[PDB]
Amino acid sequence: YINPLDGTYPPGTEQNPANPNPSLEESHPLNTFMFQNNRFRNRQGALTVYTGTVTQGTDPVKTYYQYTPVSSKAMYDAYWNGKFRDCAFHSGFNEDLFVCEYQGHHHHHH
Repeated sequence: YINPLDGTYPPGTEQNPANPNPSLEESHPLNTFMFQNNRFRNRQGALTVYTGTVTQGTDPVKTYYQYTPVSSKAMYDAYWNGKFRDCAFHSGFNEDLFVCEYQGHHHHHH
């Protein structure tokens, strides 16, 4: 068995050229899309997964949505096999986060 989710590609490297810096968005841009009931970032072919919200500065605390570049080849592989190619490139760009039509391989299970 090989676990493709093992995070074997650390960002900020030659092996993974994706920016290793987790990104913070105060509010979700229309170029962002949700996949697998999660929120995902597509940036120049780089796929980012949200780790959650982050607070910085206290009273008022600033809370931003944090997206960390996926270190797991399987998420990128999902892109390269044209399953994210089929969904991440829809115009949308309407006043809300874009919803992806793909939701994983669920035609064996409900």
